[PDB]
Amino acid sequence: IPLALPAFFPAPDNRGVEAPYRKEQRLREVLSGLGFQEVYTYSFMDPEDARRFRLDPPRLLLLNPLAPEKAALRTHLFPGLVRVLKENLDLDRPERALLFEVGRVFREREETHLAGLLFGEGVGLPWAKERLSGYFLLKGYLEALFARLGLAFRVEA
Amino acid sequence: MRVPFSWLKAYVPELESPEVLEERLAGLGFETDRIERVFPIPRGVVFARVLEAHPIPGTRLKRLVLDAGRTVEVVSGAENARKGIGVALALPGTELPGLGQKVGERVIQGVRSFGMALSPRELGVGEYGGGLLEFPEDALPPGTPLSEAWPEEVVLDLEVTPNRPDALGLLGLARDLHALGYALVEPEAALKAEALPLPFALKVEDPEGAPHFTLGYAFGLRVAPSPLWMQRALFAAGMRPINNVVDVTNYVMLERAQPMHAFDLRFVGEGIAVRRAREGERLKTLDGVERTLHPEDLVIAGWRGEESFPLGLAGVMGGAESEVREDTEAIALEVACFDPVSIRKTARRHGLRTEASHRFERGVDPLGQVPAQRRALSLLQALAGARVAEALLEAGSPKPPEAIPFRPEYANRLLGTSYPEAEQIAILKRLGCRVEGEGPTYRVTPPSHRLDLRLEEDLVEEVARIQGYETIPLALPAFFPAPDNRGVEAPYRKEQRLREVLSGLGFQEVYTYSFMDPEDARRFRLDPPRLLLLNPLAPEKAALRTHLFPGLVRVLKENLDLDRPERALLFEVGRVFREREETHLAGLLFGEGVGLPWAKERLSGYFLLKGYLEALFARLGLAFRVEAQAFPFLHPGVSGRVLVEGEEVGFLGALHPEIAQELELPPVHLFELRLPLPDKPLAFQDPSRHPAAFRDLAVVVPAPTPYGEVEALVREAAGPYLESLALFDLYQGPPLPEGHKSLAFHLRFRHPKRTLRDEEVEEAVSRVAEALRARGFGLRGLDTP
Amino acid sequence: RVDVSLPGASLFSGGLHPITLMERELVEIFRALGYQAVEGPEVESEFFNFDALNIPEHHPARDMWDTFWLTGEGFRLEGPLGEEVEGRLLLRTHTSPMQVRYMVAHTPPFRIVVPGRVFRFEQTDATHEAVFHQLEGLVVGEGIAMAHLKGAIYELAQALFGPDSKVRFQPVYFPFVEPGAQFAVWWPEGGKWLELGGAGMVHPKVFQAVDAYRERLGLPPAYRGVTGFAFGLGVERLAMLRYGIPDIRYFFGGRLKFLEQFKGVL
Amino acid sequence: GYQAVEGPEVESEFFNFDALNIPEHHPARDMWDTFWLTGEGFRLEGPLGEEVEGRLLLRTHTSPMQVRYMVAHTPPFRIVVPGRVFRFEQTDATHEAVFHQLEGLVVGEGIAMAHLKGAIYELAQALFGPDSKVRFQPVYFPFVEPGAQFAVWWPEGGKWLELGGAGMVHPKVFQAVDAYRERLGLPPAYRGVTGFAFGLGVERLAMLRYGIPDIRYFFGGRLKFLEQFKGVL
Ligand SMILES: COc1ccc(C[C@H](N)C(=O)N[C@H]2[C@@H](O)[C@H](n3cnc4c(N(C)C)ncnc43)O[C@@H]2CO)cc1
Ligand SMILES: N[C@@H](Cc1ccccc1)C(=O)O
Ligand SMILES: N[C@@H](Cc1ccccc1)C(=O)O
Repeated sequence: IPLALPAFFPAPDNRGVEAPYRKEQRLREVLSGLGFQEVYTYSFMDPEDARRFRLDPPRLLLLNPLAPEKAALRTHLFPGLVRVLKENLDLDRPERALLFEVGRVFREREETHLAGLLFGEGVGLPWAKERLSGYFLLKGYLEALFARLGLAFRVEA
Repeated sequence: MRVPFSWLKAYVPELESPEVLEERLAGLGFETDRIERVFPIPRGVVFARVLEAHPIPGTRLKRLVLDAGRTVEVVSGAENARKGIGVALALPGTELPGLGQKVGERVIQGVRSFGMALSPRELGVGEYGGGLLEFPEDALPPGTPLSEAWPEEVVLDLEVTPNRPDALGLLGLARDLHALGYALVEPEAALKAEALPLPFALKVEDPEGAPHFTLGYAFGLRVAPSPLWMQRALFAAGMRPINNVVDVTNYVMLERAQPMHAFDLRFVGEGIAVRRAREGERLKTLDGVERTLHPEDLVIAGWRGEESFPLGLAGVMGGAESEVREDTEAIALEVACFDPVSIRKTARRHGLRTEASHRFERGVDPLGQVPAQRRALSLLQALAGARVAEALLEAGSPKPPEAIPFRPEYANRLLGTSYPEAEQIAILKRLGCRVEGEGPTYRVTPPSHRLDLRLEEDLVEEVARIQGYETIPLALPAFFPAPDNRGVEAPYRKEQRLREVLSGLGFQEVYTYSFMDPEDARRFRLDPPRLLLLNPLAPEKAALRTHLFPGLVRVLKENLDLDRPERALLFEVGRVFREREETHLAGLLFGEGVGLPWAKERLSGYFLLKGYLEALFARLGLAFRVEAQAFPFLHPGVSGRVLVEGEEVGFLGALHPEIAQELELPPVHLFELRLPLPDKPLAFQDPSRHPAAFRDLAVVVPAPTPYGEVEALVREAAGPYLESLALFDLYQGPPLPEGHKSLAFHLRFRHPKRTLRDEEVEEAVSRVAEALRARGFGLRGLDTP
Repeated sequence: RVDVSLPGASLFSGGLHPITLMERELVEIFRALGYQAVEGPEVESEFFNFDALNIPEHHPARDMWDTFWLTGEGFRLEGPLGEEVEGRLLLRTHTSPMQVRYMVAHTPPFRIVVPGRVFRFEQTDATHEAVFHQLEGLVVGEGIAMAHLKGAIYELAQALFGPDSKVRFQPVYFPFVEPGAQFAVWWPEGGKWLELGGAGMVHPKVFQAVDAYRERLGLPPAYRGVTGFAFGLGVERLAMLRYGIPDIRYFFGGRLKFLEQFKGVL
Repeated sequence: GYQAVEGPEVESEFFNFDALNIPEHHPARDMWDTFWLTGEGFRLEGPLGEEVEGRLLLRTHTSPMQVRYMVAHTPPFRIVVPGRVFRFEQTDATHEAVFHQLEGLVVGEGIAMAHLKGAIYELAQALFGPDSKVRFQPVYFPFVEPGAQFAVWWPEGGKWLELGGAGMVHPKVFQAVDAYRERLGLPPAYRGVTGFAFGLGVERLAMLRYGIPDIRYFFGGRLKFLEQFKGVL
């Protein structure tokens, strides 16, 4: 069978159909550069964590899970992140960490989520003492992200 | 060039309208920049006959006695006002495009001026207002509204590209439209010539300058105003009518892209000589300008005995003297083909741009002179009652154009069309090509007027434009690219990502001119720019920038004057020049810093910028570090070079205070690197699961010693199991050996497989403690509870 | 003295996950060939995951995918046109169901590539995962032939492994294609034949399912006079061979010491 | 299918003009107001790194890259070369001495004008939507024949925008390319191929697309201006 390449003008409604996918990809890249480290965590969740992390119970369950720990479909993204922060603090001792993860969450309807995690001493001169850390550090970064995305940002109580 | 619809319509009688004409011409390759309706002439303006002109005593005005149906009187100060001509009479009550205030009966120097005679400017047909419009005395029945013989006209501003010099003549344009299918009407130069010798000779002393030169002879001339139709035509094309002979030479020029000039024989002598000009030779051109000729200027001269003199600047402009006027009885008609380059240089040299130079610079039909003579002489015979000799004086013999190979099959292949052969061949004939052979490859020889038709490709374009570019289908090509085209986009992609990472990291991109002020080489203290502009836009932009940061500091300044940014983190990627063209990346930091706005503490200056850069490289996955080194434009105290993957590529530091001073600016921090940055392969390091060893200890060192040496010394000695190594504290003070400091170092060791025993660490740490002293440093950090 | 070689403010430096990197490169390669990337949902109905792809139930062919079935009301799964759909929910066992969703929502000719997370009930070891990624390919239109599928993969190989690279096609079975095929690429450095994925000419029944769902939805048929090819390749297997990663479990592991290693490759 | 490659801003008359069928003292060379340069010590390298000679200048367009690429590679291929260009002109509201262009070059057997029209058509669709359309009219360029200018229909503005020029690579360009090749030891590679090229102005397009009134801002440096595009990334 010979090798060949097809040539054709795509039907009109195929125009810009890649917009959505491109949009999210840039978000990852901006985040990646801004300072956030990308993480990939399983879509599975421990039904128990609905209690632990204090969340509404998962809506979808597995009639044949790999184990009770992975018997439901994650409802949030942050829980998985807190977990990886933990197991990261046990294998190696990161003095800090700025993570992020984009993933599909399930609840009434499947939706895409972006979650981030901050932790540690903070930012500043290592040999010095002062530090930029905690809430406002993370809020700063987010303000940047949105200034960069060109979107209005603010956090109310 | 201006294209008067009704004039063009004389060659292409079937033209639909100015609008359809603009469409036709657009598809032929001629874009119109404007369509304009031009001669609105009110009912009040009638044709009048000047029965007599009486000078009013004590003034420089004349009382004109006009026959405008009934006799009327008008006062005029125009020097051309005189008995025996026809004029444009604006009767009392007429509203003219200019004055805005009606024309009326008015008393001037003792006489009742019943309206006024008009100049081209007052009637609105031309810019000239220095005299009255001059018409043939019998042009019309006295009192006839002028509009009846001078309708409004529509004129297109046509763009005529350099490749279509033939299109610089209305008949040229007509040929293209003819190719589209319009009937073409070529004027028939009907001559009633007479066989007799020309009372002068021709001597072309410079055949390179004048490859073809002809002279026509017309005598028995009755110099007078051109017919109304010709004046309307000339005015619409932007030219001012002078008299029938001169006008005929301008009309034919515009008709067939062939400049020509009638020389009054009175000044010719025994003959005309086309020769180079003798340096110092003077010549008063017909524009009234008194000039002096250069030896490179081709000239049209005459001679009388041992005298030789300039009559005109060849192919550019004729002289003031031999120029045709009312007492001229006979002339020598110059119709030639001059050397483009020659006319080009001359025209520039004397700052002249004429309808003639323009055409000769673009090119003229190498074999169009004789037919052009016929046309002009024919017209001269009809409009000036001229007698014409059947012979012409001719020098030069251009060879006809050669045949071009043409394959209908290739035309369709090149275009991606499928025009049947018969249509292709017919198109070429409509345009005046000779087509021979049976196919598949024909012999097509173009008309001498088409200088742009030499290759088979030129011929395919003829088919394409006449069939119409819109009839060419749309398609997309499919093919496997040749092997060496693989990944050729890598470089470009690499730099683009760098911009995006930077853009996201926080740096704001800026674009600054590649030009630089030669002066700044001094100001910003840099080696002088190597490349300069032999024709800069201004002395400020006379050289090619050698660095990128200077431009950045400048924009920081002008930014601080228009708006008052309390800070700013910029960056710019651009081409710098010096010994070789190279790509540079430069950044700029300035302002209070980063932190809580409502608070007080701040992260700013050098280390802030160094932090960001460390990030950038951590993100790029490349080794980074800045060692000490001074740079004229930096601060001896805050200055160092940049090392990427252990390779110098630029600098980093605070701008020189002094430099900041001459430019009146706060402390500015910045860096500049050379792209592309080094590339480090991925040698994936599998992380060991076994726990790692945690150990601390400070180091005592002199205030000078760079953090560099210490880190490297400590590291290289740490052994092949040293995982981490970071600085967490600096003291330098009491109670330390005055003139020294301490460096807090967090350390970690790990092992691929097996775990590490306190013995391997406590022992390997020693291999560093004593080598730390062999250099002249101690370990203040000892015994920590 | 102002030590310039001293550590600066510890601003954070981010990075992208190795699968994101691999997926990106794969998408870039196919974009250059005219393919556009669209994603699908991870929770699918049996209809799109199986039935529409000619994989009926109690079918010995349905065993080629170890499915994770789901339970729970309140969840509203939307179809290609936002319409709510029904059927036994599951975690897609491949990206293929997106071929169907796209075709009912658009019209030929077109070129798509659909990346995405997929799930299969399996024991997670060194070279096996229950949760991995695939990249689908779908090109439909008049006169689209297998010569084009081979051409596509050939360009994929060249872009991925250089000019000394080559691809091989062997017949293999898939309910959604016919002719069916598995393709392998020649990786010069490793001097080995790597098996990348499967492909074939869209099966006649797939087009029928598509147009049937269309009419049942009011749209007119759009696939009766067209043909097409489809392919699907595993992302991890490729990412591993390309970034020299030994254990496939790391991807979802979360070790920063691991992820951080790809800040370089962006 | 196009791949992006860049060229140098400082070029020799040979690549900028002569190789592109634009001889000196040519009335056609006036379509570009050139910035000539001076100074020794500067070493301009050719397509194969070799040092080249000739009167230096600032490229008046990106077109010279068409030539550099063709001598360094072999057909068939598709390239697009973006880049900063310079022309001696008075900088106003819609004119600049320093702007940007994007070249296009596709060469190979059987490459026809139908493909050039197809390319621009896709450009328009991608840029202005399905209600978009392109128009081609003959125009002159020494490096192409047939020659052409193309305009696109911008629905929102309801106007015909003139974007750039294009055509089938001129027979003399291929000859210059292969001549330089042999003079360099490489074998001819363009005798049995055809191709199309196009060039379009970036600023004009950026302006119409981001609603920018003054072209001088691009090089102006006003943060209040640049900052306005953080959104569009
Ligand atoms: C030297 O070789 C030439 C010169 C001119 C031409 C062009 C044109 N056929 C033609 O009308 N040739 C010449 C001239 O005939 C005409 N003309 C225009 N105005 C005047 C004038 N005054 C205003 C006082 N006096 C004498 N001639 C005048 O302007 C044209 C421009 O030179 C061709 C060859
Ligand atoms: N979905 C198939 C891959 C494939 C896609 C498309 C066509 C053929 C094969 C699998 O899981 O193996
Ligand atoms: N270089 C041409 C544009 C162009 C490129 C390629 C082909 C045709 C035209 C210009 O400056 O206008």
